[PDB]
Formats: sequence, C-alpha cells, structure tokens
Amino acid sequence: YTMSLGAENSVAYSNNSIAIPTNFTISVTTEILPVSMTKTSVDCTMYICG
Amino acid sequence: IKYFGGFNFSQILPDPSKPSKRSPIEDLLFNKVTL
Ligand SMILES: *[C@@H]1O[C@H](CO)[C@@H](O[C@@H]2O[C@H](CO)[C@@H](O)[C@H](O)[C@H]2NC(C)=O)[C@H](O)[C@H]1NC(C)=O
Ligand SMILES: *[C@@H]1O[C@H](CO)[C@@H](O[C@@H]2O[C@H](CO)[C@@H](O)[C@H](O)[C@H]2NC(C)=O)[C@H](O)[C@H]1NC(C)=O
Ligand SMILES: *[C@@H]1O[C@H](CO)[C@@H](O)[C@H](O)[C@H]1NC(C)=O
Repeated sequence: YTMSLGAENSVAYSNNSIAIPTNFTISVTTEILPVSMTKTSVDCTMYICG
Repeated sequence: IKYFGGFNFSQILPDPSKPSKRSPIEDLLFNKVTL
C-alpha cells in the first residue's frame, strides 16, 4: 500500500464559530533519552601486538 | 470559503490549479533549487 499520512479531518471554521472544551484529560506521556554510553579504553601494544 | 477576516493566504496555501499540489511559495522554492 501507498503510505497514508492520516485521517483527513476538516474543521468547521466560520466567522463567528468557536469551540471550547467542556472537559479535559490528564495525559501522562513517557520520553526516553540516552545520556551516557559505555566507557571504554584500549591499549595498542596489547591489542595491536600479542 | 477563505475569508480569514481580510487576511490573504493564497501565497502560502496550497494552490490546486497547478498539477502539483504546492503553494506559490513552495513552487518558487522548488524552482529556485537545482538538484
Ligand atoms: C470528564 O471526563 C471524565 C472521564 O474522562 C468524566 O468522568 C466519568 O463520568 C462518568 C459518568 O458520566 C463515569 O461513569 C466515569 O467513571 C467517569 N470517569 C472517571 C475517570 O471518573 C467526567 O464526567 C467528565 N466531565 C463532565 C463534566 O462530565
Ligand atoms: C491574494 O493575493 C493574490 C496575489 O498574491 C491575489 O491574486 C492576484 O489578484 C489580482 C487581482 O486583484 C490579479 O491581477 C493577479 O494576477 C493575481 N495574482 C495571482 C498570483 O493570482 C488574490 O486575488 C488575493 N486574494 C485576496 C482574497 O485578497
Ligand atoms: C461569514 O462567512 C463569509 C465568508 O465570506 C463572511 O463574508 C460573512 O460575513 C459571513 N457570512 C455571511 C454570508 O453573512
């Protein structure tokens, strides 16, 4: 299938029409961010030379 | 209908007249960039 961006929605914009929420919803969203990588250190004379 | 209180947006809104569904500004940008 060809990719579909999303549901095509049309908002009833007018010159005197306003929409106001009568309620709400407390949404808790998780966000993951890496901070540090594995700390490594090498030594040629033992890696490069046996 | 597009009567945004007198604000004209045809420059940036998509223009269906052209075969590509792109705004005049977007089309100017596309033609100004040579790949
Ligand atoms: C706002 O939405 C909440 C739910 O998101 C409504 O609370 C629900 O109310 C119904 C009764 O109509 C209960 O059966 C549900 O158990 C309620 N849910 C929760 C999580 O408590 C709330 O009524 C809405 N606000 C208004 C003013 O109706
Ligand atoms: C919005 O602006 C565009 C141009 O940026 C207007 O289109 C021009 O309209 C005049 C008539 O007044 C023509 O002479 C030009 O040839 C048109 N140019 C283009 C590129 O179409 C458009 O009429 C304006 N619309 C509103 C509602 O203000
Ligand atoms: C709301 O919409 C039109 C958009 O052209 C606006 O001009 C007018 O004030 C309103 N509608 C009418 C016909 O009264």
